[PDB]
Amino acid sequence: DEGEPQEEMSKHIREIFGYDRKKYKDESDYALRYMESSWKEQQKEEAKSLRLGMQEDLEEMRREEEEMQ
Amino acid sequence: FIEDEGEPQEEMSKHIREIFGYD
Amino acid sequence: LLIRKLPFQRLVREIAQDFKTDLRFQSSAVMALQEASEAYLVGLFEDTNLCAIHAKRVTIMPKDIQLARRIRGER
Amino acid sequence: LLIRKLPFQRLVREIAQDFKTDLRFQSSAVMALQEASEAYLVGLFEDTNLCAIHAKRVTIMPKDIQLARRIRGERA
Amino acid sequence: QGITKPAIRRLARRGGVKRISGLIYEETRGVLKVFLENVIRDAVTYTEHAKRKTVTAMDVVYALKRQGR
Amino acid sequence: IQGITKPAIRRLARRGGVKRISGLIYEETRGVLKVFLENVIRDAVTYTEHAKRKTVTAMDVVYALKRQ
Repeated sequence: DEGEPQEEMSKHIREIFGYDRKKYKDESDYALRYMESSWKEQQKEEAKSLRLGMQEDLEEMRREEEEMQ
Repeated sequence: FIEDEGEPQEEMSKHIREIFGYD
Repeated sequence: LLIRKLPFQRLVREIAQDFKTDLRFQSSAVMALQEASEAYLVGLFEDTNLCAIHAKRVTIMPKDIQLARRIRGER
Repeated sequence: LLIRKLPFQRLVREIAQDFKTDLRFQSSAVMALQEASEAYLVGLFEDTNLCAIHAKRVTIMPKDIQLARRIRGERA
Repeated sequence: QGITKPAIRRLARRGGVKRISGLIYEETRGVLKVFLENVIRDAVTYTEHAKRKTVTAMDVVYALKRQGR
Repeated sequence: IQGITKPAIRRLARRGGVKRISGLIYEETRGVLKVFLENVIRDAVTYTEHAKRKTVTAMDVVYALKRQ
């Protein structure tokens, strides 16, 4: 047989979603702190967000002429 | 006494298109 | 465990009456609710991250979110 | 309609024998199978674009693909 | 108003977001809403079927075979 | 084998509103398609191994299809 007591509700749930005590006991608070970033380091990583996405098309455009001819 | 307005044939792929919804 | 258990409980009684005049909660029911939600959200946050990273970012944003949902197929 | 209908009547019968070896497949049965396939992939090729575009690109890539699935919850 | 804003960062954190923007905070509750009002409109009926007074826990479990993916 | 081809594919994508493509796509597409089918058929198989049908029908397909 086995054990134990319940909480077999609350433990059949966490099952449906794959949740875990995957660091549920190491929760110091960074999150509380620098978790957030300003509208600046937002617009900014919104920029690198760009000029990148551009040339991905292109080393697939420039690697799109060796491989159709 | 008309109409239960309806016509199509192999509209068993009308049903197909609609559980993927398209057009 | 991880979501505030008082204002989780306030918002609940809010909507039940928002459409159904009488009713109440067997409470053993609602236990799950913080539990399902907490997970649902995390269940979303790996995904919403994934975007954030596919968007080649690291600070996550609204866009990423709305996105992952319309994909899971809810909105 | 949109891919010439000879395979996967070929590619189908391939995996069809891969599972319950002598299962045969009825006429008009497999008919249905292609119809779903197309709607599904079109259903996905619209989505996979969305990846590309959130990424602000245009030529879609494996990136977008695998991605779309892990999110649908299809992995992999 | 009406969930716990630092509690959610913790969530993001448990979810592995490494940084966030402030915009996040609203969309979140808002999303939470739509998650909810669904499952309960599903869960309610699971007690109208049994014609129950107050909603039991087992019927939410049923209401739950939804987004499970 | 997966002997199905690219022009079929571009036609598909644009209908999906795809505006452009990469070459990698084309194999990836075949590979995933595979997974789609051998999924659903192993599922559609059963409705006919369950109903004891010899050759597999169309109606059991939609069932395999009601599922994700």
